[PDB]
Amino acid sequence: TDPPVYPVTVPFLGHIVQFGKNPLEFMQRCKRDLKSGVFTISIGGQRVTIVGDPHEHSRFFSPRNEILSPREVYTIMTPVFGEGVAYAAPYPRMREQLNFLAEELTIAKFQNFVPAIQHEVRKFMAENWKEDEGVINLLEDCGAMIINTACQCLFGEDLRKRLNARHFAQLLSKMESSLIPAAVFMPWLLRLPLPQSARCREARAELQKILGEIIVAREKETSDLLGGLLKAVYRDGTRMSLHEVCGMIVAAMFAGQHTSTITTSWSMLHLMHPKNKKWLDKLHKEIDEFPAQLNYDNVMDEMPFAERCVRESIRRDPPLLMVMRMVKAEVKVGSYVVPKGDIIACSPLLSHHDEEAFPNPRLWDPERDEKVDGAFIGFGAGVHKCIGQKFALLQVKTILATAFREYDFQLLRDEVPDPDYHTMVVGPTLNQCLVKYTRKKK
Ligand SMILES: O=C(N[C@H](Cc1c[nH]c2ccccc12)C(=O)Nc1ccncc1)c1ccc(N2CCN(S(=O)(=O)c3cccs3)CC2)cc1F
Ligand code: HEM
Repeated sequence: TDPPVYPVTVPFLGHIVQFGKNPLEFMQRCKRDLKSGVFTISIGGQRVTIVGDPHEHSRFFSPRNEILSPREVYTIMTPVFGEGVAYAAPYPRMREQLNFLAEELTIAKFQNFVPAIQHEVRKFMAENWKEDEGVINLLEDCGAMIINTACQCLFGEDLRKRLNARHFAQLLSKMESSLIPAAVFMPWLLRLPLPQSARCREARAELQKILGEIIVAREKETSDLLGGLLKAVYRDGTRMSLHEVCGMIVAAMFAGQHTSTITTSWSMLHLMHPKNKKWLDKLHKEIDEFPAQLNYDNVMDEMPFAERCVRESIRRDPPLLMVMRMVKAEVKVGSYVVPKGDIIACSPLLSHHDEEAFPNPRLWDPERDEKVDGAFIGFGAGVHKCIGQKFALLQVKTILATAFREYDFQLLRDEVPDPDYHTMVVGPTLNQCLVKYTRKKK
């Protein structure tokens, strides 16, 4: 009962190169040419079955670890999160560790986040956008605000003195540049010559050492993310080692650094284009009554329109293209069976362009709704739904409201940028993100 297979021209590659040159065109072509939302491609040539029919999403996002296993596709993350941590730990321990982190990012921790985010955005604009007008790279400035604001929400004063946002961002960038995403499926790529020595193992040790000194200094005489993590207790009564705590801190910062940056950038590139003037007017009608000091209720409860803006930016250009699982027990999807040992995948990129669920999918329409229930999967669904999503939305909406209150923006090109599918987390093409800001005062 197998899904149809896309023909393979080069057995050793399968489709990894066709996918890589244009994942959107490739995946739409398969789904169109095989006349099936559910179809199988080759990635060197491991079978990957894509559930590209939004009616079948729950069949991918609902099964538990025993049936659909996430960990096999993250072997590359081991040197980053740390040996034996997270995806390299036994499953019950992994679930507990991700859950400790989820607990640090609930509503209940957010009471002082909105002013901390605002103070930091404002400091960034005063320092970097200080003429009446100027030309910036919006994607780079969003990245800087996202790291700065995250640090101010999650890290205590003492930790920020040993490790400012700029040094944090350099450490994460070192750990990131060592990764070969395609090594998930072709681990021999790890054997190819590097232009430069990898600094991942060293960036992490350096972070772990700073964290250890902060911890010793705190014991000599604390409710930030580090402190929350230090009070966590496994069900067997033991606690996290420093190795583990460091792994979780890395995962939390690493997860949001591109995804959140990209979401903010897209939302601003859309809002500022002149054809979207009606939407920018609507955003202003939402925010123009707010006090200068926003609070949690303003952002969580009184920005429904800004949130539709953020969601629609992820719908149109989801920063995570594909989510994957090892099939541990055969599963039904639609009228097919997907066999044990396949990789199964569901792609936000593909599903978010399904013509039935999202008519005119290349149009950014913040007022649209999904026409297939559950077809938006930008933050996942079910068992592995994103645990960072409320924090990421708070952050992005808070930056929108803060920047648009004091500045106007002009995109220096005819159209909202093209997505650049060549990076593992996908955002607007970098050299298309030049923007002129105009300070409203002066
Ligand atoms: O950015 C990625 N991951 C990173 C690191 C990461 C991994 N797992 C996590 C779990 C929790 C937190 C972080 C991570 C990441 O930040 N992911 C992430 C997940 C959830 N929320 C926010 C961010 C990422 C992005 C793409 C990707 N691939 C792997 C395989 N290929 S490929 O060429 O071999 C291919 C396979 C199938 C079609 S093409 C494509 C890119 C692999 C990746 F790990
Ligand atoms: C806009 C920002 C984000 C986007 C667009 C996004 C996207 C996603 C997606 C698509 C999934 C599903 C993964 C799957 O089904 O395999 C997911 C899960 C997850 N995300 Fe995010 N994410 C974002 C921000 C964050 C942040 C800030 C964090 C942590 C600080 C985070 C941590 C996680 C974790 C721990 C999981 C679940 C891992 C699992 O159960 O295997 N995300 N996210």
